[PDB]
Amino acid sequence: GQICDEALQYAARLRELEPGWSATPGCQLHDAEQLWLDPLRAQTDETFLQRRLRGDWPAEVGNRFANWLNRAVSSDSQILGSPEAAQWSQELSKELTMFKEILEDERD
Amino acid sequence: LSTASVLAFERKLDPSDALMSAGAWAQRDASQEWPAVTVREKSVRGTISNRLKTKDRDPAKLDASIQSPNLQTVDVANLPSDADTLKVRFTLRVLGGAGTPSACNDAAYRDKLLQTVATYVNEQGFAELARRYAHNLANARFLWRNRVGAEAVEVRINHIRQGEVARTWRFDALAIGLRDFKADAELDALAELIASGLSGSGHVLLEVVAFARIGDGQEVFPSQELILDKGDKKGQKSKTLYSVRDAAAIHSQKIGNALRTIDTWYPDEDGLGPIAVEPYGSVTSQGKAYRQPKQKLDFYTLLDNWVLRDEAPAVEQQHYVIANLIRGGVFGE
Amino acid sequence: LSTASVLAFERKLDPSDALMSAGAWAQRDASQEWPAVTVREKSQTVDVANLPSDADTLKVRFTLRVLGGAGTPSACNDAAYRDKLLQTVATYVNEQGFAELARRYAHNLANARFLWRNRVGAEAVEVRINHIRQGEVARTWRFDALAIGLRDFKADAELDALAELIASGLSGSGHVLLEVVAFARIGDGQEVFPSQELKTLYSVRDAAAIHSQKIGNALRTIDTWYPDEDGLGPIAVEPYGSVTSQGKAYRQPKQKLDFYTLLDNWVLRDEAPAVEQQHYVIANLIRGGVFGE
Amino acid sequence: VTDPEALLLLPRLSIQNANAISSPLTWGFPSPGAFTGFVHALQRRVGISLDIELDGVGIVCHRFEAQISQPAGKRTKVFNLTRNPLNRDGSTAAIVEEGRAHLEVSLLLGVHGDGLDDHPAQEIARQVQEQAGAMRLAGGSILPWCNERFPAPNAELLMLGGSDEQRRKNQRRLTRRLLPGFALVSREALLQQHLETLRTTLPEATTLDALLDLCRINFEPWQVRDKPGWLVPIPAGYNALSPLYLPGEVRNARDRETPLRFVENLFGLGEWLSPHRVAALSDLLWYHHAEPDKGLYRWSTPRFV
RNA sequence: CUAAGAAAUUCACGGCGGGCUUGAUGUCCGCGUCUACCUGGUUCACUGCCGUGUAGGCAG
Repeated sequence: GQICDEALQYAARLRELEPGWSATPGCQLHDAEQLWLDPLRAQTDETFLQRRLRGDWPAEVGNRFANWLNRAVSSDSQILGSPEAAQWSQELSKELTMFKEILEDERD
Repeated sequence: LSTASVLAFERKLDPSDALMSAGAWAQRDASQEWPAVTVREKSVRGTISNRLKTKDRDPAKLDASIQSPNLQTVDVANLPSDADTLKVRFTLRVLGGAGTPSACNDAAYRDKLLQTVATYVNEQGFAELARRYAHNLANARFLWRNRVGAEAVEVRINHIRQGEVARTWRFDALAIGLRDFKADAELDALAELIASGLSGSGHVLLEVVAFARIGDGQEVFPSQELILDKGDKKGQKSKTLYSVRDAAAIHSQKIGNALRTIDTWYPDEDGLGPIAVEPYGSVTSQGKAYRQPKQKLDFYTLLDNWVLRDEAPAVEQQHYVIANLIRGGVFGE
Repeated sequence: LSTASVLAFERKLDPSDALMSAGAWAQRDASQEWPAVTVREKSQTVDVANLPSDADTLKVRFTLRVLGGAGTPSACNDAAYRDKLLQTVATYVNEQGFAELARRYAHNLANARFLWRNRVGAEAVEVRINHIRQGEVARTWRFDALAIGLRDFKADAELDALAELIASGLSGSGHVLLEVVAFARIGDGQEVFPSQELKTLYSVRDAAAIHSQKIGNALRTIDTWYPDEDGLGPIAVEPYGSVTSQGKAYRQPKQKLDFYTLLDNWVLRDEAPAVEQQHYVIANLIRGGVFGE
Repeated sequence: VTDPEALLLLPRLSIQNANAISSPLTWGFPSPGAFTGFVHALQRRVGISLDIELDGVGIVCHRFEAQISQPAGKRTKVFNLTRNPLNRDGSTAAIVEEGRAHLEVSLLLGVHGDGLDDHPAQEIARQVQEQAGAMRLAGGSILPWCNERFPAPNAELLMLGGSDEQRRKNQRRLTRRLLPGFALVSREALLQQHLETLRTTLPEATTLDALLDLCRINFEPWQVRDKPGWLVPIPAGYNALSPLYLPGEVRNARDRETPLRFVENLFGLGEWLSPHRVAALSDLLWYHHAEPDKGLYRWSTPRFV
């Protein structure tokens, strides 16, 4: 819970004092996976700018949170012999789903 | 007497990178100038067909799913439409010396292993394994998905003596089935050639060219590369295909995997066919593990039984331990 | 119990790309020097298929091979699931071999549904279907103009032969290869529209063409009885029966008339549905995909 | 102690030259008694004319920079002072050490009165936001907004009016603008059970406080114990050590209308938990309740979990 | 109605002169990424026009 809260606090502190978020040299992956730490609306936005300028969901965020939870704890092929590891895995899945539901409303 | 701490064997019968080419049938007798099937990218917009969480009452996400369709860019390989047959050409050298390891620690273990393979090749030569390897070269099993739904596929195997061509075998991959190992006449000479290569007397370099007439402009299937997630919504983000400089190509380990389907001796089934010789002999396309380590038919189990305690196993699975010593790998803890 | 943790099906009825060509009418027997439709960059960036002045009709040549063996899956985890799926499809093809499915596929090959914008407003669309097993024709087929339609399917005097050929191929006892071309009179210089990439139109070498998946989608328009209605016509096969053009995803998971809900009690709970829903599940097994978890 | 009808959110509030020390044993964030007294003074200024009440606060601390320095390779801190004016002569005689701090706090106030009953919703928030900009919240001035991206978002959020899912959506919408902060809540029960945990030798509360907020390193007979949270010692109200007096009795009182007492601080426990980790925002309001029979004058937060 | 209320750290400055880091080396063995997909959101809520003014008919 402290790791998830620290991640949420870092994500809130990153996209508050950095208004630069648009097309630029070296900003390709900062539009799809950067749906969390994404800037405001641009100056030359198009009509359907809800997908190419700011998608209305953390689309790449959930897989990244799942991969971070898988890399932060080295789960093995015998990590569910009792409910101790499986309970932490269920808690990690529930925390990832809660963070996804929270980040989905970020673009609105 | 204990096993080696690190044990490692080289890879005998190592194939090349299977290229892919296209042409017209009845010109395949002189197919030395055919062009290459190119990996061409194409955009694909698919809807959502995954197995989501069932009994979802509202369509409030399922109706906006089609309103936000899944855009993708795949890489596909098709023939020229004025060409009906696919030509896969690859070399393979059969090295020989299938008993000597390359990283053995113990000088007392390697002598027992060397004399074990020596008595094996003495009393029961490689001609069984060589006839099954020549079977897997005979039917175009290395044409993995380019063989299903094919009108006629014929295999031409040359033996390259000194740059020239010593002996040429013309086959028919549809008559030689993917199931039965039928002892034939013309492929028995190729079996003796592969056995004389694996024995170590004389090296052999085969050049194998398989023609499969599938249809004008149909979809050929080369191997599929891994995609590293460094891209945006365009630029082959979904499926990239393997390709040497121009041609689409099949991976070397895939065509070497199809070459080593030599065990029909896994105990659980007898009609499923042959699987590939692996320790804990397994198939990724079935999620299974034949020759489990519970029963004493894995590879490490019978290998330690043969070498450490001198229990000579069954003749039908004395072939298997040698058949994946020819494969090579990293054995020992 | 449960289904397989991973299970997948390769497709059947393999389509190629459809090379477009332009020519004159009453030149249909000599479509070997008809120049391919060239895309040119002329300025606002537009991509218009400028047919030549001496070329009015459009011919879309593609090919189609059916494979057969729709029962056996590609890679199934459970060893107790493959045999029961094979027994299910075996009892299906033994009670009634898929001849009505082959009739509906033949009717899909009757009207040029693979043409999407290049079918509307056409005077007459003649599909010409060859059948080549050795390298030459075996029994060609010419199709009418009023039998084209879009929803009127019936036992025609020669569509039964095409349907029994598709059934004999799909049965798994000898595959077939059909060179399906389609002539259609559209209009001199009128912009026929093939598929487009991310404007950039989709182009195979020295021509413009249509994607294989679009032709396959147009060719598997079999699905008729879905629980909402059946008045507008048949839709294309999909596990959730989804259609983006109409804009509302049919075959809702609150009802058990979807594919994932019909196969799951077909093989496990042995709840065999009616003949139309069995046709739907089987036609959803002729298109392949990644089922299971 | 009454649950409020509305949570009037006071926005990003930069306050400069605050009181850092705030207690004889702490030096960090200022006392929450300063916040409850600030809300009571704001009530005495605006709420009598606005016909409302104002009770609680949400202390979030978006940023905090102290006026300290770490002097020349030491593990401690010292305080930055301010040069005072001279005496009758040029002595610079007395230098009393008090700390300063700049903190960006944002409070949320519990309203009780006639908020929507006889008054509008945005106008009351506009009036209280332009009233709280002409006073001081902890001992230092409340800096106004003169920079860019003009917010003025005094969200006068109603709580008891609406359905439950709309109410939870309102809570998670108000928590969106508490984005980098950290709510401070008392944990008196945690200090009580942590006192009962180590009562094996002597159950002093001032020893359970002074051996919990630290990092107690203890090896294996080679680690530090698992940090249960962001535990801080805070002043948790006063405690009298002299009986009550009359207004004009005690010499040099602040005013001769209210009685005087000689009191002494009480040190409670507190946590800086993220605003996402609370169910409702009205769970974390600081009220000050007093028991004038004995000497306890305690501010705390009820319903803190 | 707040450990409330109150507050000028100031003036000046040569871091600086030197220098050998060096010698040697086996990264090894082995591998099945698979199956499917309508871009026909508008690749700009457009484009040259009878009068510098909105009032339009020829692949519009």
